[PDB]
Amino acid sequence: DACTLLAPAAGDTIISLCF
Amino acid sequence: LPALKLALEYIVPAMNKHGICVVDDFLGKETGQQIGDEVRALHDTGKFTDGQLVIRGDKITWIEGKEPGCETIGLLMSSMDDLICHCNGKLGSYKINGRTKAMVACYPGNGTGYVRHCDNPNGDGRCVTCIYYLNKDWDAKVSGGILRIFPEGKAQFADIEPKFDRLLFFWSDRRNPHEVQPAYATRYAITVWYFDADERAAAKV
Ligand SMILES: O=C(O)CNC(=O)C(=O)O
Ligand SMILES: [Mn+2]
Repeated sequence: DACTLLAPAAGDTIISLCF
Repeated sequence: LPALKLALEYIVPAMNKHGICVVDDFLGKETGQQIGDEVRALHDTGKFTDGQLVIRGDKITWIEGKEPGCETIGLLMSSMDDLICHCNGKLGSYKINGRTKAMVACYPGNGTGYVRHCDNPNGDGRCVTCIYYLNKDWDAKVSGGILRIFPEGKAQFADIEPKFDRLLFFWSDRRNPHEVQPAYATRYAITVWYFDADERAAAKV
């Protein structure tokens, strides 16, 4: 596992998609 | 390149088998340039703030595509969305039912970048990363700013140049740890993340 917990902020809202 | 056939014919098999997919010359010279002009137009505004974590040396701004004067960016997002939904069910086992706003990010140069990380380590719902590169005639040898991905199970490296009019797809989870090596030139990119329905439900829990 070469991951890290320094993830880019997913942001503020989520947009509905496809259904 | 037929829009919806490109998906089933290239992006789907590429993503399932190898985990990464690159689509060069996604829209064309004039389209890409209109995007770049709209982006730098946003860049003069000064509404860019420092990038945020869930280290990173970029300044960004979120765009929903419904803003006047960002018509072309919206066109891009509509294309990506049409592709995704058209793929739905075929990409791994994912059933994508959402996405983020678009992240318009700029690296100032000066060697700043993004240290090795993972876009979704904790399972927040993001299952695919899309990045549109619009940096024209980018000479990596002198300009750095390369996106280095370390695929799990593969021994090789994945080095992506931020070429103009380049589209990048890859799994957002731990399968693709990536980093943005120091950038010594202005490096612009537009991102958007796609959410899996079930995992998205898990994050609330
Ligand atoms: O822009 C790139 O090539 C890579 N960017 C990121 O990994 C990010 O914004 O989280
Ligand atoms: Mn990232």
